[PDB]
Order: sequence, then C-alpha cells, then structure tokens
Amino acid sequence: VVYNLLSVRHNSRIRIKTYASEVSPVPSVVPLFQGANWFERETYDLFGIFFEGHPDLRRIMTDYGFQGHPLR
Amino acid sequence: TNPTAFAQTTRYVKDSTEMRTLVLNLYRRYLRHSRGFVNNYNLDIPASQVRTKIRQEFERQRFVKDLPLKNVLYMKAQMEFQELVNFWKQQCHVMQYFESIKGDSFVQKFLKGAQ
Amino acid sequence: MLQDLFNNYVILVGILGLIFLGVNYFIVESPRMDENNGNISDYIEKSGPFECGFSSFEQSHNPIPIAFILVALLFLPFDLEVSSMLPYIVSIYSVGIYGLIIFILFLLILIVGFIYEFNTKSLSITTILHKKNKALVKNLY
Amino acid sequence: MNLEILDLSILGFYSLISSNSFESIAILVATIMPVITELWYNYSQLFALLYTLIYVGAVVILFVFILSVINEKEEYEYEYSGLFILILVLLLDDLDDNESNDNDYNNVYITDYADWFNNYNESDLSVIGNLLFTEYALLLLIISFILLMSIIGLILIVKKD
Amino acid sequence: VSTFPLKSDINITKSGKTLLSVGQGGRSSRTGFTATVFGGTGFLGRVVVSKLAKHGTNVVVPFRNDRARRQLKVNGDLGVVNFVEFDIRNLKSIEDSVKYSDIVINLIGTEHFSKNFSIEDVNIGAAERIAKAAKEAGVSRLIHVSSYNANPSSSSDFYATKGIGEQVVRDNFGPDATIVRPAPMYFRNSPFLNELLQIKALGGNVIFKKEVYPVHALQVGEAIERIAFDDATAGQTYELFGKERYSKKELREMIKHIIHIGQRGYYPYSAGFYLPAPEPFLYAFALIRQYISSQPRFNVDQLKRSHINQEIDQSAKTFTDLGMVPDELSEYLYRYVKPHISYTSQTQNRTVYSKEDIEKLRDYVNTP
Amino acid sequence: FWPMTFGLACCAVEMMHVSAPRYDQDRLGIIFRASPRQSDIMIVAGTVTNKMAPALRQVYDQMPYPRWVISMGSCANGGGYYHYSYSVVRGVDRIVPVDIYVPGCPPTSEALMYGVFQLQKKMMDGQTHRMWYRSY
Amino acid sequence: QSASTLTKEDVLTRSVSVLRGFEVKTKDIDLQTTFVQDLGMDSLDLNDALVALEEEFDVVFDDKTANEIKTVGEVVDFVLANYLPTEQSINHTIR
Amino acid sequence: AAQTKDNNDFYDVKTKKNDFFPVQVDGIESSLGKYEEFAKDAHEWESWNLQNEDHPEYPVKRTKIRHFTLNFGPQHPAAHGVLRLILELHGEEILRSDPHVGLLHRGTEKLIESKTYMQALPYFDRLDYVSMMTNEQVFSLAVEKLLNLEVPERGQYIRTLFGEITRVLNHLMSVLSHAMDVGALTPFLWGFEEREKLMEFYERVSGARLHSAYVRPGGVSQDLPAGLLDDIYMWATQFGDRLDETEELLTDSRIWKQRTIGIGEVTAEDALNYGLSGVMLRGSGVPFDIRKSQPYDAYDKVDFDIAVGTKGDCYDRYLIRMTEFRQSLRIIEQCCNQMPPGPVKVEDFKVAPPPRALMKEDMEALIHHFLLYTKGYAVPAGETYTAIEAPKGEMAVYVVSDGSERPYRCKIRAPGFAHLGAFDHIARGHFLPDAVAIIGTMDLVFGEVDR
Ligand SMILES: CCCCCCCCCCCCCCCCCC(=O)OC[C@H](COP(=O)(O)OCCN)OC(=O)CCCCCCCCCCCCCCCCC
Ligand SMILES: NC(=O)C1=CN([C@@H]2O[C@H](COP(=O)(O)OP(=O)(O)OC[C@H]3O[C@@H](n4cnc5c(N)ncnc54)[C@H](OP(=O)(O)O)[C@@H]3O)[C@@H](O)[C@H]2O)C=CC1
Ligand code: SF4
Repeated sequence: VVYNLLSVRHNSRIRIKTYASEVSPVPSVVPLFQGANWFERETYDLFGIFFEGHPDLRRIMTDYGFQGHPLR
Repeated sequence: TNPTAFAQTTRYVKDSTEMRTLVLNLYRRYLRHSRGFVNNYNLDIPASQVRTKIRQEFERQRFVKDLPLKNVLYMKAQMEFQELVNFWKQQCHVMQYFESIKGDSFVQKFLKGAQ
Repeated sequence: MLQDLFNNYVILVGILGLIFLGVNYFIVESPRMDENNGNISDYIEKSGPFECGFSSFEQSHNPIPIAFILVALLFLPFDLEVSSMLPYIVSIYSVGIYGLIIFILFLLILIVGFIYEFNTKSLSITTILHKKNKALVKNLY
Repeated sequence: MNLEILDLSILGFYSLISSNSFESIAILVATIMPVITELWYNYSQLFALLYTLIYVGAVVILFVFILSVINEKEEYEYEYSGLFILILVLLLDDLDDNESNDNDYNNVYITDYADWFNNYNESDLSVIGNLLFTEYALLLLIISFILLMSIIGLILIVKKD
Repeated sequence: VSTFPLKSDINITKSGKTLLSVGQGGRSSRTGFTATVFGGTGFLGRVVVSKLAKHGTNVVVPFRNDRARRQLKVNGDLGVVNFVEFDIRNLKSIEDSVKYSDIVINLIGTEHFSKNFSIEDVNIGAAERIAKAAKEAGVSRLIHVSSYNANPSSSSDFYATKGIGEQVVRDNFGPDATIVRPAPMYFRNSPFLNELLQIKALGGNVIFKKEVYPVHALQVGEAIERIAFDDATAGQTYELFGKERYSKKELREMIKHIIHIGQRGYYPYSAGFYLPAPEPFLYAFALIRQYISSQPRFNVDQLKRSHINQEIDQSAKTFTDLGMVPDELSEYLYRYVKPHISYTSQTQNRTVYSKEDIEKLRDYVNTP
Repeated sequence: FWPMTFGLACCAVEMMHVSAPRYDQDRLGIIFRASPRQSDIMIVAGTVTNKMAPALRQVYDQMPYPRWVISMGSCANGGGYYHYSYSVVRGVDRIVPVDIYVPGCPPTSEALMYGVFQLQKKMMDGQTHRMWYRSY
Repeated sequence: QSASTLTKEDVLTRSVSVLRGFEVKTKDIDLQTTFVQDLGMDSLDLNDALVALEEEFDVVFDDKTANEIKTVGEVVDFVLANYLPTEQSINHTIR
Repeated sequence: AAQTKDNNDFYDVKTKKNDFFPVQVDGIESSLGKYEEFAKDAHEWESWNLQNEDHPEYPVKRTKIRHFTLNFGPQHPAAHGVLRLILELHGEEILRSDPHVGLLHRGTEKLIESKTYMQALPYFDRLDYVSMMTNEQVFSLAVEKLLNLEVPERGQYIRTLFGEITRVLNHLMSVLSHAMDVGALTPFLWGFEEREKLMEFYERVSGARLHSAYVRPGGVSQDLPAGLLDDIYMWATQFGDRLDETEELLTDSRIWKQRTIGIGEVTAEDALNYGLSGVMLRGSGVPFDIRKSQPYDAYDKVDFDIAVGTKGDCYDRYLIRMTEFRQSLRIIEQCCNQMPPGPVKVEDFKVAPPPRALMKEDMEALIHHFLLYTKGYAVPAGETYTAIEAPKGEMAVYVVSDGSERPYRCKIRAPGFAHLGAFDHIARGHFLPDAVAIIGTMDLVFGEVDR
C-alpha cells in the first residue's frame, strides 16, 4: 500500500510504503487526508484490502455485486 | 463530506463474542428489509422466500472459525446490505440472484464429453 | 357587435386539436407491421418512467418541499391588486382628479405591503442548509 | 339541445367518484369552465373574462400546494360506491332542476325597449369604475386595506423567521 | 435451456451426415446442426430461435417482415442466425431456406384469413409446400406444429385445416415427420393471455366460456428443442398441454383481481370490462370487421371455436414421453400479468401472488 | 433523423464534431434528443461495460417504434482495445439489435456521416405499407 | 388516535399464534415460556421469530433488548411499553 | 449506528428537549366525579386528553421517508459521459451527493500488465480522450525515467508544442461544454471549429485526429511534416480573436456571473486536503503548477504566467482557464520560433525503431527492428511516480518495473478522479442547477476517472 504525498509549501514529494495481506487490517488515512476516501475505496475494490476506520468502504469501479478483486 | 445512507464505519473486531452479536444484528436487518427488497426490485416471490434465501447464506458461513475471516465476511455482508437497501443494484442482478438453482453418472458424462 | 364568426373559429380549434391525435393514430403502422413486440400495454419495459437508465425509488406520491411557497402565496394578494385597476383603466377620464387621487390611495396602501415584504425578506428562497464559518480556537494552558 | 346540461351531468358524476386530491383540483377547473362559458354566452362577457383572469392564477397556486402535501394516502385505498347507486343518485338529482317555483316568472318571456337617450355610450367596466372610484371609493379603500392585511397575514403564518 | 442440450458430442443424422459438437454450450459453442425455423419472427419462433441460437445451432430464419427479424440476431454469436427473404407463394426462396438445414421447424399458421391468404393457403398449402421442399433438400428431421384440437372433420375452419395439414405433412415428407399439438400458450405477450388481459373485450359472455389446458410457452419451446435433437421422436405426435383445465371465464376473473381493477365497485363496469352482446351481433360485427378493418380482429371462426373445448387426443404422446414435467399456470400467472398491474410501483406494498395464493384466488372466483 | 445522446467514451468526441460547424449535421435534419421518447436512432458511441449494459438496454427499450441502432467504433462493434477485459461487453449487439456498424478508433466524423447515409438509404427502401398490401 | 389500544391478553394471544406457525417443540405457550428451552430455537430461529413478532405488532426490537431476550413474557412486556400507532396524513385525523 | 428503541431503520420517535417547567398535575376531577371514575369512557372525549401535542416530549412515530432521490444518470447531457450521480434533494436543494462511477471502467490497468511498454502506450490515448497527447507524455516520461534515457532537444520541443496544442484542445472542450451546460450554446459552436483546425495538426503528424500514438518513450514516432509550423503559426495569428469573441458572450455577462460567482467555493485548506490540483487548486489562491514545480520537456525554455484566483468558485476558475488559453498561445508562438534541428527520437535502436532505409541495408538495424517489434525493450527493475501538469490537473502514473519488457504495475493517478471525490463536499447546499455548474467546472472526462 503506497501513499504519495505532496507539500506545496516546500515543493517536495514523499512516498510512504506499508504492507498488508488479504485479511490484515490497514489503518485509514481518511481522517488525516479526506482525499484518500476514494483512493482507499478503489484499492479495496481491485485488491480487497481491509481499510479499518474508512467512513464508507464499498465498490467504486466494478459492477454491483461483483465477485473478485481484479488487480490481484 | 457525509457517508451514504445505511453506511457503517469499518472496524476490525478482536472479540469473537462481540463479532457474534454484530452478525446477529445484521441478520435481523436483512430479515426486516426483506419486504422492502420485494417492493423495490419487483420480485416474483413472496418476502417469506426472500427471508429463507437470507438464512441460507448466513447458514453457509455458520462454522467459520478464524476471526480474520469473520471480519472480512462481516464487512462484505455489510457492503451488500448497503447496496440492496439503497437500490444501487439493478433489478436484473437481484432477479438473477434468485435464479440460482441431480448430477449425471460417469457414463452420462462420458457420452457428452464430461467436464 | 357580432361574434358568430368567432363561434365558428372556436369550434374549428376544438376539432383541429382532435385531428392531430386521430391522424397520428390512423397513420402509424400497426405493431405487427413493426418489430411486432405486442401491444404497448404488455411492453412494460417501454412504458416505465425514464430515470436516465437506472431505476430508482418510485416517489410519485411523496410530498415535495417547495422553497418558494411564500412567494407563491403572496402572488394572490398582488394579483387581485392588479385586477383591481381594470375599472380605473377604462374610466380614467370620467372620474377625473377625484378618481386619480383615490387610485393613488389604493396603490399607496398596497405599497406598505411592498415595504413590508422587502424589510422582512419574505420573497427569498427557504433553504434548509446554512453554511457558517466556524472559528478555530485553542484553549491553551 | 342545451349541451351545458350534459357537461354538468358529467361533472356531477366525477364529483361522486373522485378519490384523490388531484381530482378535486380538477373538479374546480371543471366547474369554472362551465361558469365562464355560460356567463360569456348569456349574461356578462366582462365577468366571464374576469373569472378567467383571477381564478386561473388561484388554481395554479392551488395545484402547486397539492405537490407539497401529496401524501400517498388515497392512491392505494379502496372505494366501493357501486355503479347502480351512482347513476340512480344522479337520475333523482336530475329530476328536479327548478330552483324557483314562480311558474310565470320561469315560463313567460319578456322584452326590454331600447331608447336613444344614452348618446354617451361606454362599456360596463367604465361605469363600474366610475362608481367604484367616486361614490363607493370607501369600499375600494377598505378592499385595499384587506389586501394589505393578507400580505402581512401570509408572512406571519408561513415564514419560520 | 440447460448448459448443453445434447446427450453426446456426436450425432449422425438420418440423412447420413455426422455432426460433431464443440465447446461447453455457451454462445461461442456449436452443436454442428443447421436448423430452419419457418415463422421464426412469430410469438413461438422467437422462443424457439433463441433456444437454438444460444447453444450454437445455426438457424436459418426466413422472414417477410424486415423489422421483426432484427431482434433475432442478438440470440446467437456471429454467423449463427441467418435470414432469407421469402414468401410462401415463392418456391425458390423456400428451397433456399432448407438447402443446408438438417432440421426444419414449421411454425407457420394463422387463425384468420386476409385479402392475400386464406386459412387453406397457410395451414395446408404452405405446410405441404414446405414439407415437400424439405424432402427434396435431404432434410433429416421435420417438425410441424399444429393446434391442440386438430381434426380433419371439424366444424371449425381452423381446426379442420390444422387437422388436414397434419395429414399432408406426413404424406409429403413421409412417415418420419414429427407433429406437435400445443395447447393455448401463455408467456409474455402471449396471444392466449392478451385477449384475457384486454379490458374492452366485447362479447366475453360467449367468447370466454371455452375451457382449455394452457401450457407454458417456454416448455413448448423447450420440448421442440428436445424433439429436434432426439431422433427417437421422429414420426411421433405430441400433445403438449398443462395438467390443469381452465375456462377463460375463470382466468378472466382471476386476472381482474391481480390487476386490482375490482378495487372500485364501479370502475370495471364503467370501463367496459364486461361487454355482453347477443351472438348474432357478435357474428355480424366479426363478419363486418373482416372486410372493413385492416388488422386481424376477432373473426367469425374464432366465434365458432368459443363453443368447442379442448379435447386431448389420448393416443398421442405427452410431456412425460419427453421426460419433462409440465409447468403450472398457477406458478407463472402472476409474473406474466405483473406488467399489467395498475399502480404497483412500490406504492405501499406489492401483492406478489405465490403459487399457493393463485389457487386460493381461483376458488374465490368460482364462489358465487 | 433524431439520434439519442448516448456518448460513452472517446467515440463521443467525433459524434460531437458532427454537430460542429464544419459538418453541421443539423443541416441534414439531424437533432440530438435527450429523452428516448423523442429519439428514433440510438448511436452507441463508446465502450459498453457490464455495469452499464442493463442501463443501455433499458434506455433502448424505452424508444417508441420505429427505432434503429447505430454501433460506432471498435468498442461498440466488438470490444476493441478492451476485448479481453473482465468488465467490457464484447460488442453492443449482444444486448441490442444493431442496424449498421461504423468502424474506426474512433471513426472520423465523415465515417459516421457515411454510416448515417447508409441507414437513411435503408430507411428509404422501407415498404411497410406495401408489405401489408402484398405480404399480409 | 395517536395512543396504544393494546392489552396484555391480546398481545400474548397474538404472540402465541405467531409463535405457533413456527416449528416449536410445544404448542403450549405462556409468559414464562422460554425460547431456547421450551420452544427450542437456535440463534437463527430466534431472530426469525423476533422479526415475525415485529411484523405482527409493527414494532422494532432494539439491538440490546433483542440479543438479551429469554422468555415470551419479555416480548409481551416490550410490545406493551413501546407500541405506538403510526402517524397518519394531515387529512386522516381532521376531516 | 445500532437499532435503538426510539430510532431504527423504519421509524423514529423524536422528542425535543422540554423548555418549560415540568409541571405536576394530580387529582384531576370534573364536577361529576374524579378522573378515574370516567377514564374508561374518556377515550371518546377529546377534551379529556392529558397529553398535549404541543409538548416537546409528545410521542410521535414517524416513518423514515426517503428524501427525493434523483438519478442524474448516464443518459443526461450534463454528465460528460457515463456518470450515475445520485442526488438526495430537498426540493431542488442538494443535501447529499453520491457519484457512482465505473460505468466506463474497462480494466486498463489490468490490461496494461499484459502488454509491452510500446503496446500499452495507446491505452493512455483513451484515458483523457480530449487531451490525448498529454496522457502519452506522462507514460513516456515515466518509462524514459526508468530507462535512464532522455529525449533529444528537438523531441522535447515537439512534446511542448503539442503539449500546449493539446491543452488548448482540452480547454475548448472543457470551457465551452461547461458554458453550454449553463445555457450558452453559441460559444460551443465557435470554438469547436478551432478544435477542427487543431486536430488537423494532430492528423498531419500522426494520421489520427484523436488517438495519435505520437508521443512515445524516447521522443516522437515521426518527425514534423514539411510546412506544419507555418500552418500552426497561421492558426495562431487568428486564435486571439476567437478567444476574445468567446469572452464577449461570457466574461462580463451578468447572467454568466450569477451562475458562477459564489458557486462551488473551495477553501485553500480543503483544496489541499482533498487532493485538488491544477485549476481547482489554483482558483483557491494556491499558486502551484507542475510545469513550474518539476519542469519537463522544454517547459523550462519558454515563458508563461499562471493565473491564480482568490475566491475559489466557478467564476474564478473560468477566468483562470481563459488565461491559460492565452498563456498556451504564448508558448505555441515561442516553440514555433525556437524549434531546433536534430533527431526527434533517442539515438538508440534498442528503444526506438531505426529508419526504414537503414533497416533494409544494415544487418544490425534489421535485428533491432525485428527484436523491438517481437519482444519490446526491457526496462530496469524499479518504480517511479511521475507527474505532469495535465490540462485537467495533476496526472501521474505509478509504474513498477520487474526488469522485463512488460510493466509489473501501472497505477494512473487521474486528476478528475480526485475532483469527483470532493463533489459531495463542494455541492452541498447548492441547488440542482448549481450541480451542473460544479460538474462542468471540474473538467470531468470519465475515461480518465474510471480507466
Ligand atoms: C382539452 C380537454 C382536457 C380534458 C380532456 C380529458 C377528459 C377527462 C375529463 C375532463 C374533465 C371532465 C370532468 C372531470 C372532472 C375531474 C374528475 C377527474 O378525476 O378527472 C377524470 C379523469 C378520468 O379518470 P377515471 O379513470 O375515469 O376515474 C378514476 C377511476 N378510479 O381522471 C383524471 O384524473 C384525468 C384528468 C386529466 C386532467 C384533466 C384536468 C381538468 C381539465 C378540465 C378542462 C375542461 C373543463 C371541464 C369541461 C367538461 C366538464 C364536464
Ligand atoms: N396460444 C398459441 O399461440 C397457439 C399456437 N398454435 C400454432 O403455433 C404456431 C406458432 O404460432 P405463434 O408463434 O404462437 O403466433 P403467430 O400468429 O405469430 O404464428 C404465425 C407465424 O407464422 C407466420 N405466418 C403466418 N402466415 C404466414 C404467411 N402467409 N406467410 C408467411 N408467414 C406466415 C407468421 O410470420 P410473421 O411473424 O412475419 O407474421 C408467424 O411467424 C402457429 O402455427 C399456431 O397455429 C396453435 C395452438 C395454440
Ligand atoms: S472504439 Fe476507440 S475511440 Fe471509440 S470509445 Fe473505444 S477506444 Fe474510444
């Protein structure tokens, strides 16, 4: 799970890498960055990563009631 | 921003007793909204049949032991519930959900090329 | 004054409207001459409401809040005021200065209603959400 | 054949069987139209047009309120009535249409004699305005006062603020 | 339906060809068979063509209406459905339809007559011509669909021509021709149920007294699929009917409650739900519209058939001979009259009539 | 010739350029309608996904007859670049009947106009009322 | 109008009939009758009964109460204390 | 959260706090007896009700009615394609917005892993399909960075020249479609002829009006044809008048400003937190542009200015997008006057195809041509996050290389995907016609959003 952050102040970019499994919960950064709301939903939709604390986690790309996580 | 209707915050439950209560509460919500599913999706079956179908899906995962699998199963069961109540699923998808269902012998499969 | 010619015109207008319905009804090919998908009554997939492709909750009989209901109500008092000037329009000369002063008095009493509506801001839109800017403060120690 | 009799026969039938509130706002319009036409063709064309100018604006405001208050109640409800009891009721009603019992006043036709003395010849609306703005000017100014009260009254009822 | 409509991947036709099948039975699969469905644009042809094309059987659909055939192409993969412009008064076009087919299905048949075709031209003349053209083209299997009361010595010009058409099909194509006798078929846009679902049905006091054994159209389309792919059904006559007997008066009254037209005590009688008329008026009106109306209305012969009830030929074979259980109209009546229910639309709560509820309603209808 | 506004993907850009002043479909009587009730032509300009197919079929079913369907671009014809995708319909003719197929990725505005001209040619060969007289 | 018309005998009587339509060990149901022991309902059967008793009385059990319910009498107590008639339109009452 | 006694899915029993004193009343009596003597019959006596409906704690069971829910579905001119925007309205006031996407999700990221880097390039033409060449550039830049190569001087200028032609092509689509959705039909027609002239330059260099797989890792596929710059310069001499005529109908119009001023306000804090970039970020007062922050491909060798708003609404972003129109035209003129000679693609036949004349005479050229089109080129193992200033905003690709000729992972960061994720935050309070303005001011192409 990869987080690309931008700092407009210092004109700098940084990356955060963390790991996960098919059943291991991952903290949600939606409380910190409200712009991560949809990106976490897309990550779950196509991989199946358990984002704990997400206000509304659900499918965003695949069909309704779609079985499987395509990007695995 | 605000979450959509019937949305639950995702939480990793670490207690099997607390997980069991959350599953039973959700199972009741499926039963209560069964008449709503027949109304919105214009099903050709009574709500009594819908409640029977709900119980079968809950009975499939009756004997799942691992806690991490329980949370993922519970989380996916909540997402499906939010999908059905809010009428996000198209009516064709719900109709086919009730369309689901004796195996042939060796020779019978042999004659037709088997699987 | 003779309105017999006007009567014939009104008759023609009534008949002419039914011609558009009838002519379209007699001209369209029967459904069997088309793709032959049956009578329109059975084809529920065609007679259903348009919702841009996806069905939704059938909310036909639910009440709809109306944000301009106060303006709509105030239309009636002002509509009557406008309709009250019709007697003055065709009698302006006969009533003379006496009628003109009375006409102004009729309008001056109704202008107090206009002042009242402006000062009360009664002709606005009744929103249910309000955007207010909270101030961030720190209870330091 | 006086076809206004048939129009009122249909209107009375639909008033007995009306169920929801939209049908009632249509009974109103189905009532003003026979009034406007009969006034136009028999007694007063001025008041046939005044009815249209004022009542239509009231009808649309009435219709828009139906949208904000329609509450699902009478679409799915059931009524019993009976076709036989409806038509029998309308038949008994149609039997007696004599609002007055002075037979001579209802049967004997009369005439008026024209005179040429009125050489200043103007419309009824000019005379109505001439009297309303001169002799009954108090009536007009009270009506203006009542219209002002309605403006204040509507605001103090509806406005939440 | 199923997933693969064949008992094997190899099938030798009675004409001598050996046809292999490829795939598991999806849209991309093939069965090796070429079939010609005459009357495929009709009510039953759309059911039959869809079932053949979905499993990969190449279907030749001869058409006279260019618009009606377009929806048939969606049923099969590329190259599976083929169209031949044709007319039963044209012989070259009829041969072109059967030139490559191993199975020929004849669904052409009318209960009316018009300025161009009589009931004898269609139910006999076309069936005879198609059977002979099929034989000269070396077609291994012929399937002809007559009516439920086919009888060469019938008082009804439709029942008579259907009965004679059964004879002429066997006399031309030979003893191996298969004959199907469906009962009144109920489905979406079903001609049987459409007259019951119509509101202003004139003279229903006479027309709706006929009793029948209605059968699901999907099963009739499924049965024909079984017959074509099983050569043991050649030379056989099948009576496809439901287990239960209904009179159109019962179904007409049962439908009324499902459509909830009876919610008002006055509306059905005011709207023309009941339109009693003396039979001579029904005869004259049917006779008059036969030379004035351009669309096929209730004609004179259908008035005669209103008295004749459905008689099951006991010497013929049933669904059980095909290893299938007939469907029950009680379990399908609601979903096929569901489009016609007036308010529905999740107003307060839908009244979904289960199979048990339909039978309960039938008794209430029959209760005076 | 009143098509329905159904631009799904990059094939819609070329359909918008047909209405642009250079080609100006309006001069031929072609007007785009928002509602299916006022439309008689359905131009599928873009990829049809599994999530969209039921909505596309419902929108098609609501067009009063006579109705025609034009399939524009490789996505609508057979899937195109996304033929082997888990979420793409391999051709719009699996869902609705198609009267003409316009090729290209995207078809040019002239390629689409040529496809329309082919459909108008087929429409001018219709014999619906003589079919009643001579075939029924 | 907007008040309950429920008695303890009616609520018990309607509760017994709704519980009789299930597959219970005994048809002899009273207030003291437990769900697990006397009637023999597992986790899923009990919640089918609760929702069935919800639909009959147009009440909704809260999650805390539903998880902790033991006896038939507890249900009758809950219905009597929490039942309210549903609000009607502005025309049903005044007309 | 949790089904409780006074609040559940189907109804609630709402009680307000009691403002008045809790007055105690005991010993109710009439003149004929006490209350308990007649309380059995008091159910029929409305004047005997002890509960008052004006009391804040009066029990009322109110069914939970769905608010007016509208499918602003795919079949709608406002939605720029396939967007099932679900709005819960109070009359016309928006209370909650639920954008449903994926109606154009085609699994581009999944399909790219099955393609070589050269084969996967045309997929980028079809994400933001009005700004085609910019999409190819961000993929090309990421692959070139991983390859440790750099485009020669003339190649960089060509990507800058058509980078700004593409930017104009996008703003003509975005500004004028947004104006058309508001109700200004005429400017859409005028500017689309300018798109026709610009797409003529697209077709002359590549052979496709729209999907020109022209920007490739290492440079451009083919050199500029003879006489192209003169046509570009001739077009530029007139395009200033086209922009001015468009501003005559919109900029100072009172109707246009009433539709855009104060509509869709975004604070500079909320713009950063929600990840808005480009005009959405710049309209809120933040002067940030990727062409300035991380320069690339001869944007360092030209001069242009960035317009920054102060009120962060639809009118501010309209002015900014109109300034960018003129700033691109300023860059186009400079590139036409500064185009250098030399190779357009990298001088490396293990990445770029050799010339045909050399391919058919040189054995080593024929080997490289054979190997390039049958195996592609290997890219050293690693990963990158390369961003450009796309016309919609910040478009970036996260590419993972496994040392092979196929990309292990390719995540495309779509600027419109982030903008649509802030729509519910922005559109709350506004009316239904204002949602049309907010959708059009985000420049949403849903191929980019869904990909
Ligand atoms: C240009 C002509 C316009 C009118 C043509 C249509 C004719 C229909 C009747 C017009 C008015 C006749 C009197 C009706 C008064 C209103 C009563 C009513 O509810 O409308 C009747 C209409 C029929 O519905 P129906 O199915 O028969 O009955 C309900 C069964 N449960 O139920 C409906 O709700 C449909 C009503 C549609 C909207 C009609 C609005 C009223 C227009 C009146 C203009 C003419 C004034 C009346 C003239 C005739 C007087 C009898
Ligand atoms: N309840 C029922 O439907 C019953 C059906 N049957 C028989 O089953 C068969 C299938 O009929 P069904 O599908 O249900 O309804 P249809 O009335 O649509 O069947 C008629 C079919 O045969 C075609 N047809 C009729 N006359 C001609 C003609 N002169 N030339 C060419 N084609 C002609 C029609 O072509 P086109 O579509 O172009 O008009 C149509 O495809 C019929 O033969 C019918 O007699 C018997 C008992 C019950
Ligand atoms: S066929 Fe090509 S141009 Fe058309 S929608 Fe598909 S990818 Fe875009």
